Amino acid sequence: APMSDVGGVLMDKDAVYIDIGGEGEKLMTGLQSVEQSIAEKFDGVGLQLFSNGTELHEVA
Amino acid sequence: AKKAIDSRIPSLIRNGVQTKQRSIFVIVGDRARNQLPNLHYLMMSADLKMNKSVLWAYKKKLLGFTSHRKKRENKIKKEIKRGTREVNEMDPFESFISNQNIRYVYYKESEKILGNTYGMCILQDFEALTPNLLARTIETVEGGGIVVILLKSMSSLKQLYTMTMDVHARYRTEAHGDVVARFNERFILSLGSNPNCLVVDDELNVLPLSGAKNVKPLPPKEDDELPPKQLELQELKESLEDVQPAGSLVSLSKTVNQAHAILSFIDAISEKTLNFTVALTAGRGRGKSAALGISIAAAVSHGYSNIFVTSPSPENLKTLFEFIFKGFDALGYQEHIDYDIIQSTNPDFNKAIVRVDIKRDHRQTIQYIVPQDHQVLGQAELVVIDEAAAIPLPIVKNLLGPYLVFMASTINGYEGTGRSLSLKLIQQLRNQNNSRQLREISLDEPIRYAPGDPIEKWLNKLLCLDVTLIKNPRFATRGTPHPSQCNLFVVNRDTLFSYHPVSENFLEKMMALYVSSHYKNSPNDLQLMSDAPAHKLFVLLPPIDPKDGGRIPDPLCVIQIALEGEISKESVRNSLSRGQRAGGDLIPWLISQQFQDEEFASLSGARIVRIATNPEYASMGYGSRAIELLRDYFEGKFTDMSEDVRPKDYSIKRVSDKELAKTLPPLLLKLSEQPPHYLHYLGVSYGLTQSLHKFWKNNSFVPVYLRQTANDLTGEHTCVMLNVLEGRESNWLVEFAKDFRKRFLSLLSYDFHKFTAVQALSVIESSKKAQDLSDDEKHDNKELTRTHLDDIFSPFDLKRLDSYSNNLLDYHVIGDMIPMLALLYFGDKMGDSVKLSSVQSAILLAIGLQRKNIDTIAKELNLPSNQTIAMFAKIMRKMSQYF
RNA sequence: AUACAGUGAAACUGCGAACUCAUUAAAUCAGUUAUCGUUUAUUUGAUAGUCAUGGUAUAACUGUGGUAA
RNA sequence: GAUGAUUCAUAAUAACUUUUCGAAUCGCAUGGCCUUGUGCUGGCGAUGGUUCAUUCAAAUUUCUGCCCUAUCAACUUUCGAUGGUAGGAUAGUGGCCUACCAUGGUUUCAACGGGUAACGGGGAAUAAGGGUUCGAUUCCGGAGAGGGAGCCUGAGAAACGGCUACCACAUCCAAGGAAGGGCAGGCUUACCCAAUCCUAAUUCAGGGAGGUAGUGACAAUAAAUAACGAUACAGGGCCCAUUCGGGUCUUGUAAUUGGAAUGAGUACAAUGUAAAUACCUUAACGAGGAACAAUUGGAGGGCAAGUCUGGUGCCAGCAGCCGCGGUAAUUCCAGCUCCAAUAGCGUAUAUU
Repeated sequence: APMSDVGGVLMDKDAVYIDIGGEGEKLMTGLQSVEQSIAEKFDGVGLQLFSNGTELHEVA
Repeated sequence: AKKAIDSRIPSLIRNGVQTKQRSIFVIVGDRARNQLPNLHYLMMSADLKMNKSVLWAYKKKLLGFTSHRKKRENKIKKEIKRGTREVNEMDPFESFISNQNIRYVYYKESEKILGNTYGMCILQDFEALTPNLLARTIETVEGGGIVVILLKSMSSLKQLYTMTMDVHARYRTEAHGDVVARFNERFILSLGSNPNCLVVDDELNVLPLSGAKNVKPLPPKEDDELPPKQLELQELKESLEDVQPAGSLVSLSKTVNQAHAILSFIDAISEKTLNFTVALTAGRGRGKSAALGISIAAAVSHGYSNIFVTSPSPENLKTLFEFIFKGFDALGYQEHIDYDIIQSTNPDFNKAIVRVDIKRDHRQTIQYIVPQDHQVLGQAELVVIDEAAAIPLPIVKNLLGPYLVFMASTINGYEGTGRSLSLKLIQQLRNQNNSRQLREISLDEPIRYAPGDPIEKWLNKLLCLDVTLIKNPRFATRGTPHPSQCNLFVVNRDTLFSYHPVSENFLEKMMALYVSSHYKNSPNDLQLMSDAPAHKLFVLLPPIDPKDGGRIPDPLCVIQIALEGEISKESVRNSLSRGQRAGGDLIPWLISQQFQDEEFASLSGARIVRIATNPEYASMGYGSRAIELLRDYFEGKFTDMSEDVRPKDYSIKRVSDKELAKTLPPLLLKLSEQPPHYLHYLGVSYGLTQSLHKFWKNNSFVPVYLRQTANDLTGEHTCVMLNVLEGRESNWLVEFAKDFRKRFLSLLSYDFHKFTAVQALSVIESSKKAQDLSDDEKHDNKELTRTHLDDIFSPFDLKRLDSYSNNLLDYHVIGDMIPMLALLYFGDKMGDSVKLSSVQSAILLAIGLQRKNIDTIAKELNLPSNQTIAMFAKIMRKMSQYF
């Protein structure tokens, strides 16, 4: 039944509606609230080649 | 009630369906199994032609349910009797398991699913993910499919949280010296780099740490619009419809690379020339077996009576068999009518198809043959050598001959021994073309999914499979640096696998060196070097130039070290406390088995897992220099004598549970920064080749063991060599070398009979190196007593020896007299009275210890047989003078 | 309830658990005996002289695991 | 010592046994002595156990009885047939079986054989409390519980149970293995042990034995669909007969009007029953268009600025939901008249 609800999924146009059905929940809410991406964080983070040397943020 | 899910999820699935690209979801929480049916039904509503099959890979136990139908329905009926369930009600998860076609597989049994293709894949347990399992499952997922990873572990969730809050920070809590999941951390970081990855919770809320978070729904596709590769397939199919009868097979080909390879093979068969060779090298999933099946069908259509196919085992070859069968069906051949199948009478082949007989027209045979067998190849028209990289190299060299050769090799295969032996086999192909003509075709277009698949690209980047060695223009311009100018540096593994792009490029170069160096590899080697506490990584660098200006350096040599000995025992005890002990020491156990020695358990040592040098640089001495620098580092010369220097622990800041409740380390480190522990010896365990044995002999290692029977894949016996560091007693090494020398003199009779005498004397000299390096001269070979001589040799046997010394008798009488005499000479108990030449001693060992025929020995020496007989006569004349 | 003592899951123990398809006229069936020719769980009536208390082996139950089952 | 009768009961003597059994048990009472020992032993009951009898069965056994037929005269030793001796077997008699030994046993009075629609017969069975011979009940006889074969547990089974091998189906699987045995329907439910009775350690539990209820016009039942009046108006109503005519006399009215009656129904209760339905009883409502709206068939007209056909004007025939406007438009042969059966009433075909 594609037009009708089967299970929980219901499709109207391009939208899909699905029924829903402590510290971990809090940190999941923190993950949802976080908008920054780990690739862009890698862009910020630099790396040292040796013990005492010029730290490079990105590869040349 | 009804919650509108995020628009990115259906957009991602439908984009994957439209572009024939796979997608990956990571569901975090307890209700991930509840969210699976939604993803599968979104797949099927996007694509009706999509494959329905689901794959479920789990480690130990299923997540909250069972796979047995009777057990499930019995539990449901008992729940009906208790009354907790309505008579006709089903959880959508339960209906998903009941209705859908799911193949359940363990992590260990990932070998079985290799042939199959699945619409959806579900990796239940994240913490046990290995690169081999990951590659094996993702290759099975077809285009447009979904790979779901379930994160239900609180520790993994906390690692993910800390890592995304701070990429620098890592979560390692209550962790002593043990396994640290650096590979899993690198996986989690790479998920943000992946363009087709969404990380969602159990309520299908999108976590913005994913790479696909800025995904947009594609415009709806046009039916007139087709991919350009499929358009070239249409053009090749038009040319195939013009052609006959090979056109049906060309249409059966799924890629243009398949079509080009098939046309090259058909051109070879149409030439029907014995000196022609076609070498097909393919990626995994590119239908090399399909191309060879079309090759066999085309040869049958041309009318080839003799088809010999060889492979290490027919389980590499059944795929070729059904591909051949559908080629036969396309031509017009039918089972039980015009062709018959005779399966294996051998039970170890598991009833594999060994014989294929074709009755229409002339008699035609397609037969599977053993790779080591080559004498039956004298009446061979067309031979397909499948997985010739997996076939040992001298076997291939013997296998070459005047017949049509179709070689199959797997470049960039998931097993890295495939691609490394493919590079060596490419070198041997360039040797082979220098006589017989050779044409090489390569396949890199996947049939299951679209080319340029983001998931395949991310997987190759993660596992470093597609890493290829490249010559350095800067090093070429500066010239080859001097090995004394070169220096050794420890690689910090945490910042090596911290997934920073500079470290990624450096790791790519080291993996390229690793694969291009050794011919045996596996994807699990990466997880081994990342997550093993005992393992350390060393790199040899060119001297640092100011003109580089902080540029990334290119490694020259790579050293992997595993610490095996008494220092590993405290970690093994911790592993036994936490369950399994994951194979700590190899050389201590092997030495304990071969030699009853309690002291070797107390001794601590380091085993070199792999030395890696660049193949482009030839005879640079970089490997030997690296071994010398490593030996000096373990002795302590690079280590500073003053202990006033701080330890400077460069471990990454480990977030604790209390820290959750409430700056990268250097990639390369100088040797003086870390002081190594007190290590007593160095060891290597390697397949015995002449070049490697010479290399370790020049590095002054001493053999203590040689494996009785060679490995099936390599064909070379395993040898163990030890080297004692200075300041440590070498008496145990001398005793081990002496007993190994006696064992080798005995074992030259059986399974070493195929060694050359030159390599045998090389092994004996490497054993005698320990006695030479021994400072004490008290131990020496006892002189042979006259009573002992009369015991071991008859007096009339000595008269016969003197008679053949006067040349009265023949060779066939003195043949009894030979072997015991050779054992005396190579045991050196007879003394230094008679000195033989190197060639003469090689002859004596070949006749006596190796039991070889003089014709074979003369063929090996490339010397006249009469000259060898005269040399042996001179040898025994010196023997008769000594007696 | 300073052995248990109320009510009692599981378990051990004991008792019970004796529709379809084919058509034979001394066969069946019906009576009639016999059992000085037989077997008895039960019911009923009888019946036995010829250490202040022996030794275990387990279930249910704990736990460690194998299997798709 | 019994018995019509014994080598039976019983009592001995010498032995024999993979040889037994002769309470190491349980709850209600705290008993009576004096010896106050904390000694003696104190009552009601459970569950055991030996043998014999009884009861419940059962197995064999005895004689008496059932169709047609010689277009069926020999049958039996053709699974030994008839006996004898001994043994094996069984719970036990026995050709039940096995050796050995004799030879017999059944009969034209029909042995023996065939057919029997032998869904048969049996006073088997309660009847037919006035159907002419009819009801109702009971025994059918056997075998099987995917199909051959072997085995086991019990007082009682060659078990509707289980086990092994074999043969054939068929199911799940991760392909390594694992488990299984149909009946109803067409051209199947719900309630319950209250009654009746049975089975358990037992009053209590349980019984798809058993009872109750539901969907299921059909063959066919007893009603109702109105009963009493009053007034006004009209002069004709009916019967017979070919016509001519004749016979007869309170009849006609789609006229008005009055109160009374009550069934269908609506519905309160109690009764009823394990519970409920139903039944019995039953307050309160329940008619004028009594719209609380009976059918089914038959006979005969009549009408137009209408239609068709044939003609020796104006006719004849066939017919006519159709006209000329109009569908909120029109109140028109007032809904044309009459007949018969009536919760029934027609047609077709066959047949006396």
